[PDB]
Amino acid sequence: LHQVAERVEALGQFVMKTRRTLKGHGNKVLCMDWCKDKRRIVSSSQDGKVIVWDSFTTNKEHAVTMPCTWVMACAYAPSGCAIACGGLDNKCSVYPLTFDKNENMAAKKKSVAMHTNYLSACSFTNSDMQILTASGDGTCALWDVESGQLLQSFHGHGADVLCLDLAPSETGNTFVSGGCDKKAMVWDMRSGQCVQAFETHESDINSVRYYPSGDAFASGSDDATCRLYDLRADREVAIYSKESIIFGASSVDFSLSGRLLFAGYNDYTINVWDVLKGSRVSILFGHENRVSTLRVSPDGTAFCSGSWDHTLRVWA
Amino acid sequence: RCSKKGLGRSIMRRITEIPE
Amino acid sequence: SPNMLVYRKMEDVIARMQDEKNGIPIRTVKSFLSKIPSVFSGSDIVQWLIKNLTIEDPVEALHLGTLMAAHGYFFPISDHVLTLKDDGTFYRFQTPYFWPSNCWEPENTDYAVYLCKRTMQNKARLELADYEAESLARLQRAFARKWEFIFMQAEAQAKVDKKRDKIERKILDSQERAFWDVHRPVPGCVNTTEVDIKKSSRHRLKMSKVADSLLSYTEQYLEYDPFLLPPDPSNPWLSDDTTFWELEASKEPSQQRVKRWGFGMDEALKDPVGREQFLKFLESEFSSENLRFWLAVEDLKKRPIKEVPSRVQEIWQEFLAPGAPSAINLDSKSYDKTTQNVKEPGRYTFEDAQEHIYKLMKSDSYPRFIRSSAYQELLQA
Repeated sequence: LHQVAERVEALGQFVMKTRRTLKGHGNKVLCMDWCKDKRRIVSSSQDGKVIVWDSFTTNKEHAVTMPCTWVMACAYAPSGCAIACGGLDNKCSVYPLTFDKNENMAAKKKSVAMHTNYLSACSFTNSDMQILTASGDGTCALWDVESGQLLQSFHGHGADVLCLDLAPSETGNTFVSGGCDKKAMVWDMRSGQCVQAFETHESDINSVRYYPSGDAFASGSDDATCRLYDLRADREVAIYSKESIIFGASSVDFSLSGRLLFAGYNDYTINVWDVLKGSRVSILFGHENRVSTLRVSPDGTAFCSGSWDHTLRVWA
Repeated sequence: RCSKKGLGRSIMRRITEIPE
Repeated sequence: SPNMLVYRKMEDVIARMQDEKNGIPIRTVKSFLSKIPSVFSGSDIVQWLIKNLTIEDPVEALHLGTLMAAHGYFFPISDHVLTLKDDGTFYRFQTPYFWPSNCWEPENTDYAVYLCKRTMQNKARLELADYEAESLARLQRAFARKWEFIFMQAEAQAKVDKKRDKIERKILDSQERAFWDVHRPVPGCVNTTEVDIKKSSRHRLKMSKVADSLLSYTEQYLEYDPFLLPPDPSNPWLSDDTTFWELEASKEPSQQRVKRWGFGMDEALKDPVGREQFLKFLESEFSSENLRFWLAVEDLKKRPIKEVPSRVQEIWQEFLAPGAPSAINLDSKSYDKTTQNVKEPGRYTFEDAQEHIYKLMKSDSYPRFIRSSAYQELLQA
């Protein structure tokens, strides 16, 4: 890959630094997601308080309290109708996002999914009606919105799965899995059959994302050794590591070009890497504590961080 | 008291020696 | 266990750090006030990092050093709060019995023991800071029964260590001071102990082919990347504008938009604008059905299980029932699959038929559309 990649002209200087700050939480922050409106903010905490900001404005337009602790995964509706927050209470509630009832954002709690263990993440599939979820069960499924009516199951695993992301393509609504077993496996939701798996890492794996052309996906874990994997060749493509960084790798997400690579780490920095030439390009020291999880806005204009410093920033 | 004290002393001594 | 490997790597680090032939030399300073041995200055460790690790940014190497020193692998001799500061201050490594890798866990009675011992070694001053005096006050108020043998073993230890030579008492008390800094730190700096509850337990093609595909998929939007090289310099984040997204709102596309449509009809259908203009051409060409079907399939794949049957039979009777106006066109196995599944509304009901019509449209419609006069006239301006 890079033996041919050296041909493409290398890339120049970056000057990205802060452009906002959020000061509302009262604990660590441990999940965040963009809307499709390309400007709002969703992020849940570990102390029972979910937030909905406007980083463009820093002005709260919602608020909500979850009954439990360690709210470890949130998600935003495509249109902006509902958000799914849950984990460690085994049940993933969903609230109607809109300005519908000025009484509460939690009062319309309607149980939709519920496993028997802590719940890792969730992502909407395509339509405001069907959400994924993952727990320590080692088994995921699709759960309808109003019903709680399970729709299919995947039991190919034996550990705690932690990863889940849609495909970009609207061709075959598939999705991806890799967990404590040191492996990654991808479900085909049309059946529920584990058609393809992957394993090279050295420990548990803490998130993954698709190459945004719908053709591959890389990742990083607490090995600190990020890797990128193809679907068509079925092979590792290039190692992503550096002896300097040693700590754990706690998120990844691509840039709309599909050029860069992002990853929040455990040594408190962030680390943008070239996807082809394999060099680092910056380390943008902002967070007094560890990086929780990280995302790119879908428009393609910036990215935020999840971190252990009790606040968020909007890194441009 | 004396027995407990002597035991504690010799034990802390043996511990600090095992640590050395 | 995950973090174990992390501590192992940093153990590799410090092991290379106090190397026999290379390494930092642990010096003995001489002062007008005293003669202190077995220390060194933070500039030394900074230099050592930069040499043997090739950490280009002084700041980056300093941050690595910062968190290492906040995991108890070296400390500043005169401070509670672990922070490596590049200057002339005196440091020290830690003892293999007091790393943090050894699963250690102090508890409240033992904090009381260390409090009584420190407060009773010297009796010249309250040799302590206000937070630790505060902690001892609480320990007093809550440990009403159990104090005595605490005091006992404390002064016992004091004798057992002072009996050894004067520099020995100093270095041992320094080490077994700092190792309780790290495991019960000052109010401000973050603890470096905790962990998250989660860890609280076949056709293939050549890589060169994938290389071309990946490079090309980069290039075709490479000039669209709003991080690397954006032609629209309007950045609502950076340059306090709103116009970029607002133009993104309007149905009139950008010439960027129209050039971007020309790559693949899939991206077109992703675009609502593209859907509208493609549908307009299909209508004016009297060819607005297959797109109508495929949109029908997709809009069906969105509703819950309450309407799946209500639509599947209806959509059959409208398109896939022979004798209806909208005449979707199937082959043998396609119409066989359709007839068998149509009894049972399914989340993947019309897969093969959708594949058939979809390859049809992708093979025929999109080409002539991009070749079409409307496309050219709209892309010109």
